[PDB]
Amino acid sequence: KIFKPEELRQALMPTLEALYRQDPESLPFRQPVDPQLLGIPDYFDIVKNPMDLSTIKRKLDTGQYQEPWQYVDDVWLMFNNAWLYNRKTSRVYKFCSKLAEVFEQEIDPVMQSLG
Ligand SMILES: C[C@@H]1CC(=O)Nc2cc3cc(c2N1)/C=C/CCCN1CCCc2ccc(cc21)OCCNC3=O
Repeated sequence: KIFKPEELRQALMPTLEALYRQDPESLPFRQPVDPQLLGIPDYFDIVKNPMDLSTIKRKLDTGQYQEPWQYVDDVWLMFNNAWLYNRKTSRVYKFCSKLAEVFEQEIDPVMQSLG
């Protein structure tokens, strides 16, 4: 099966918007990690490939996903980085877990519709 970029954008954008609309839980994830500004300069000793909502938005808007699972992989990358770098007791970790629950509710029916 072939997916045109505008079909992916149409189908997937509501699931990305649902993540943005979690307030305050999306706030750690709305911008690319800047380790010096955030006071976490060792970040890229732990995480290699950063991901955030603004980068996913741009990739969706510019046709950078061939297949819907490439979009899922980037959201999962964003979550994995946060669950790796931050302690289980931390705000960022807990906010990530909230977003992950919302993401399932959004993406699971879409992925099944898209086949
Ligand atoms: C996903 C990304 C990277 C990560 O995996 N862990 C984080 C750690 C800190 C901060 C963030 C993280 N998210 C991003 C946070 C939200 C920014 C909210 N704002 C709003 C403006 C004022 C302010 C001041 C200090 C601050 C956050 C802060 O936090 C200092 C130490 N930062 C983290 O510990």
